[PDB]
Amino acid sequence: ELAGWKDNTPQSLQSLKAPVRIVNLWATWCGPCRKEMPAMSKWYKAQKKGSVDMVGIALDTSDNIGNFLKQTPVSYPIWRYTGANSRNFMKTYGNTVGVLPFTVVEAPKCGYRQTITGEVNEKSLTDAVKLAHSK
Repeated sequence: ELAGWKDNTPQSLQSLKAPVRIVNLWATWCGPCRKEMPAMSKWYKAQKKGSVDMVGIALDTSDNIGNFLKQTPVSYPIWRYTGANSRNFMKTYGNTVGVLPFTVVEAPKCGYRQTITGEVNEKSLTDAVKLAHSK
């Protein structure tokens, strides 16, 4: 239940191959999400090709995302949720309260999953990822 934000091109977590995976759930009316994104963007460009995948999955409209990336473009893939039960969708990522923003780091081949509590920034991402690699 994921597609490219523009193309509506079907997508899935199954396409992500790195040992560590970072999923950010967000939306364009989220001021906190919007604050964190340029930091995630800059962090991401300085990671090695093989080491991590990052996606920002928008619980928002193709229209609203388009406008946002116009002003705040990021270095990582942006997809869009296409389903009807948003609460249930977030739950599968460990987001039980159903709140945004929400960023979670995983090493899927190992089942390891940890939400990033506190500000998502360069030091936060680096530490979380290093912890996940170690699993």
